[PDB]
Amino acid sequence: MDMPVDPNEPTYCLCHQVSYGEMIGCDDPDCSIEWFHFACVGLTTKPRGKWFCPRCSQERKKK
Ligand SMILES: [Zn+2]
Ligand SMILES: [Zn+2]
Repeated sequence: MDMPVDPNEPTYCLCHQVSYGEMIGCDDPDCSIEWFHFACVGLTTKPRGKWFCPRCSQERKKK
């Protein structure tokens, strides 16, 4: 029993729920969502030490 309330806006992914499987997050420190599931992009694996969500990456579709 701990039930915190400090985040006035909990959950953020396209799944709107956290603490399930593994996690990522768009490396943009101004991302309005911050974290994303390894299946909110269908990653299944670690991409690199730099990633972007399917909205941050859409701004530079260059392959
Ligand atoms: Zn998700
Ligand atoms: Zn993002």
